Amino acid sequence: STDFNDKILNEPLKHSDFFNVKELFSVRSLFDARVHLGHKAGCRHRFMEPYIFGSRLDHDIIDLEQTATHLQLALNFTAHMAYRKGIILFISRNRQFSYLIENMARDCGEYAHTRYFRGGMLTNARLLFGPTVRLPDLIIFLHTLNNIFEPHVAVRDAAKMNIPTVGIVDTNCNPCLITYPVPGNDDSPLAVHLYCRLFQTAITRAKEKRQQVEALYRLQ
Amino acid sequence: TYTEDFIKKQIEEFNIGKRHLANMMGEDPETFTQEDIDRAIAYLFPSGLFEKRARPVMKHPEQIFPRQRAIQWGEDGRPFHYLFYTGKQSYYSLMHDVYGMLLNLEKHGSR
Amino acid sequence: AGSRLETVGSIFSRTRDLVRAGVLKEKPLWFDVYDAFPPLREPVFQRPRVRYGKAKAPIQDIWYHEDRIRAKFYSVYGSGQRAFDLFNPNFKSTCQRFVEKYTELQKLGETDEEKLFVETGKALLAEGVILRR
Amino acid sequence: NEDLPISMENPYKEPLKKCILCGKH
Amino acid sequence: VESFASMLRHSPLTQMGPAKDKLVIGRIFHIVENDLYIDFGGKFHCVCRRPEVDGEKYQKGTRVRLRLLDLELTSRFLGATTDTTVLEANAVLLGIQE
Amino acid sequence: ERGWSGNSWGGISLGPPDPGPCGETYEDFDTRILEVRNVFKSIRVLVAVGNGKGAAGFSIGKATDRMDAFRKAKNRAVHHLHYIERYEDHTIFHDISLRFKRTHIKMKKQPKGYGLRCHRAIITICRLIGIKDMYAKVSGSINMLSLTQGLFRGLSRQETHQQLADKKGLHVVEIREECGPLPIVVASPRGPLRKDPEPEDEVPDVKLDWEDVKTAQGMKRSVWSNLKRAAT
Ligand code: FES
Ligand SMILES: [Mg+2]
Ligand SMILES: [Mg+2]
Repeated sequence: STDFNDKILNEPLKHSDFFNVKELFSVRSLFDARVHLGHKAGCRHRFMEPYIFGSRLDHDIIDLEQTATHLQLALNFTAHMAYRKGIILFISRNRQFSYLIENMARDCGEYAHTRYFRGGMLTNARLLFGPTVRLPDLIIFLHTLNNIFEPHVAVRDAAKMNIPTVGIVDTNCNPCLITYPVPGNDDSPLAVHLYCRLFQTAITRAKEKRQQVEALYRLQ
Repeated sequence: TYTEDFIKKQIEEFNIGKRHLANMMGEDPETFTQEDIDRAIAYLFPSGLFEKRARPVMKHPEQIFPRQRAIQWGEDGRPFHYLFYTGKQSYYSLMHDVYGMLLNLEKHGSR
Repeated sequence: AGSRLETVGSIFSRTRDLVRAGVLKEKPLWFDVYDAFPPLREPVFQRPRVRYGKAKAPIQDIWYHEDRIRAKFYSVYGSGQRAFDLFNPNFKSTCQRFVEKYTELQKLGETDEEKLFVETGKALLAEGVILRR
Repeated sequence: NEDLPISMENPYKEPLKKCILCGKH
Repeated sequence: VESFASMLRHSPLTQMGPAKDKLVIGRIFHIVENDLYIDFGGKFHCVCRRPEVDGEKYQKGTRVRLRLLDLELTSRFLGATTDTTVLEANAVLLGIQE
Repeated sequence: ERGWSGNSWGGISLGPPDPGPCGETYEDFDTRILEVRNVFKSIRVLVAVGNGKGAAGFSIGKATDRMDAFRKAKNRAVHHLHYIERYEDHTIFHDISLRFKRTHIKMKKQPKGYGLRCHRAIITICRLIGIKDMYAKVSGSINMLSLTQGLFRGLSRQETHQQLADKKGLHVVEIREECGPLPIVVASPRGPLRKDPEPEDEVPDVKLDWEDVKTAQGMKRSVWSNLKRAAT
């Protein structure tokens, strides 16, 4: 099993972009998807200031150059986690996109939670599912805020359970506890569709890469 | 609580008892049916108790035993359903299907 | 299982310390990936603060030179009766064409703001664009 | 980069509202 | 390579300037009885009432003319450190785009 | 064995924590009772756990029965563990002055063989953590929960020599009187070395504590200080 590990689980970690996630998007594409449009300055969160290019007529604009690097890191992490067959859970309380996110999660062979988040799903999972339940290895927030404009409880719960989190953080969100924050617009349907497409493509490509690497190793 | 082994054994005893009853009534065991089981048991063990469930019964163990045990994840730990972590995967899957049909239509005596 | 003190350090630091201390027998599946490709910022909890005194946000207002021209246009000729099509990535409003003509005149002539405005209006009317003051 | 924003007072700032007797004795 | 600064400078939304009393083109993407949800290229959509004149013509995908009042409706209320947002724009429905 | 006193629950060992639902054993962890209080009736217990190798934590358990409170507090403590960095696995990396609510804790790093001259609860928590040499003074309100919280916070917020070297990009060199003028480099930056030296601050603007200066000048006269005591 030593050769198994060294060749399959350690090989991808020696390359900067093993799954080639950089070609999935560009600053032009993000601008076309209106990823740069934030909320007005009155709703601005302090910790989101370093990611804000400026304010255009009292409307915050998200610096897409930083968004590109953050999205690259988040997509690389997601692809690597999917390559290792980790359980990936998408979370979003924006009811306008619940159907899309559930369809995407079903498509890429991952899991979704777009419904009311009950107390203790993560911190009390053994009582709520069973003593031998396996929790997610990665949680992806397409919307980090609930419907009262406060952080989704799952962010703090995942931080408590030491589960890495990827997250789309708008100008009025708190990125302190999200492991891989991606500053961008989370309201416009174009941006959400782009995020879903990128994450689904990355996960599918990672799983296919794992399968073909295993096949090659078995053949040789 | 009824273990799966217990239900397996009871299925076996029901099958052997079915062939035994078919032998006793002279009917062909191959085509002997559940209605035949009910009629033969009523004849052999007459009971006018008004409660139909208090009368003699030889039903297939599947119908009698309320034992249920459904596994939601495999040995690797990955849940089978993509809505598992909601805790109501069946209900939310049904709601998702209904909402999808409603989207499709939008694009286009009993209780 | 790991520590649930989400406000102390980060998940990476807590997991690393517990693994080295022997509390956790094995590293989680994500530890190696995090170590190889860390985030730009370590995810440490911080309480947001309300600013007081002269402390101000460092966010700047986005302004361009042409905005001045736009303002004057929107103050003189008003909002164009033609409607904006924001879906088109290369939409050109009447104000935008006025701005481009103004800049071309400035680069090909002198710098007198009123004269540039009036001559730009003459040029646009010559091209055949209606402009009601 | 020539496309970077420049520091400037709001050119679209609307004139501040006036009462009907402002400027009159 | 085009930088983000150039994109923002030459974006139609940036060129529009102030959004008050500006005529824009929106597209109907959702209908709930007589409520039309219209996207006009901004961060948020606007919810308009179906006009009583030629209301049948207003269907999904229809192009409509709007007079923008606010790109996002927000308001700070007493005892609040942050603005409250409705996550919608304010616009007036003028008619259909011929 | 008795605790801090004959009739006191404080300092008594509760044994190893129970095997957790996660499937992890904690046979190397020891549990100590820090406080027992009657809630008006139920029992509220504050307990601390630690393996003696830097991993330690504390928790509160409330229950009608005292043993249930013990079990709850211990099981919750094992899942909220801190890691405490130890200089040479016997003491802290530097002096730590902290104030949690109204409870002030001044801790001083000490050489080997100095022992634990600290509040009895601090002695128990240090034994659980694995700290063997330190001085500690508690002032203000002596509240057990606040004391524990402040102690754990200050011990978790200590900067190691490696961290300081990386931050300043310079060699951290230790000077020991027993070792003469020999320079002992205890930490070097992982990155490059800065070539310009630290400013030679002629008089640093540090906040001194009157008790320490008074002790150094010999004006402290307390009959209770430096009393002979059993090994701790
Ligand atoms: S508003 Fe100017 S005098 Fe009243
Ligand atoms: Mg938002
Ligand atoms: Mg006694």
